[PDB]
Amino acid sequence: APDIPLANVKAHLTQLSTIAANNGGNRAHGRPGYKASVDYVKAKLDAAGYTTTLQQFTSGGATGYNLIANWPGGDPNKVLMAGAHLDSVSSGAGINDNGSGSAAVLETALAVSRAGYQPDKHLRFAWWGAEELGLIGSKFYVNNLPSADRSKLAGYLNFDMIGSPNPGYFVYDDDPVIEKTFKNYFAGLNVPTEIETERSDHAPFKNVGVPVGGLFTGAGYTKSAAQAQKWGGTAGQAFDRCYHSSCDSLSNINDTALDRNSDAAAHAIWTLSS
Ligand SMILES: N[C@H](Cc1ccccc1)C(=O)O
Ligand SMILES: N[C@H](Cc1ccccc1)C(=O)O
Ligand SMILES: [Ca+2]
Ligand SMILES: [Zn+2]
Ligand SMILES: [Zn+2]
Repeated sequence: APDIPLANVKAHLTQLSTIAANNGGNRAHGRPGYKASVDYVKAKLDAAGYTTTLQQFTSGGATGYNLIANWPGGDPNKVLMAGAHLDSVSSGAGINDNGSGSAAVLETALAVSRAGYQPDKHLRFAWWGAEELGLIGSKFYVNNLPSADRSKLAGYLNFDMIGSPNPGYFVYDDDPVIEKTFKNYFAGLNVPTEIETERSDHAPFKNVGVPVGGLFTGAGYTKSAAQAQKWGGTAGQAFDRCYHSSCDSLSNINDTALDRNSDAAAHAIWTLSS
């Protein structure tokens, strides 16, 4: 896999930050900052050669969207998916929750195009709407994916909060092959990981038998002494002190965590799509 350029991931975050500022301070479902976020990501994907789909739904009396991006080619009967919710809560820009995963998944999709990668498995990326309403977008997608297509999914990889300011390095303990591939990347960095225990958009996939996995750097729970010894930062402070807050801004990112998890996303997408 290529090394995902941190500066490019950070530049998507800057664009999302400015979209929030331009639209009432947030990127929430049913508010203009969300659709403007979708339009930004979609434009980058279209330019890179993806086939994009806007999947519309209604929730809470407002139109929501999922953005689906299919990379043409690969085995139609073995599809690898990777995704991230693109909405924020209405209190702020949602830069770590979940600009971080949205930006990492977008830059990985652009990196596939830049590398001329032709995976054996067909690649499909997704940006989910209305996760903060209760996984409404990803539930809508799974609920509307025919059983024949669900059976074609080799895996779904989720990235939701991967730049936390006081980070841990958590790997989902779900499908064993997906988990091992993420843990191998971190092993190569000599960065220890822990099993994620602290829901998100992998749940509707997991619950219908699709293999899942993912990366997470912590939210409102407190980093322990033992976790600060292995990863640095501050024991006794939340992993993300601006979780769901107005201060979940461009300042709410640990660049090293964002970089490593973006590089790990690409590592796993390449490995599992071979
Ligand atoms: N529930 C997610 C955060 C989360 C993601 C993954 C695991 C645990 C928590 C959110 O607030 O958007
Ligand atoms: N992005 C922060 C540093 C930073 C924090 C707040 C504002 C600007 C920069 C880090 O990686 O440590
Ligand atoms: Ca990198
Ligand atoms: Zn989230
Ligand atoms: Zn959230």
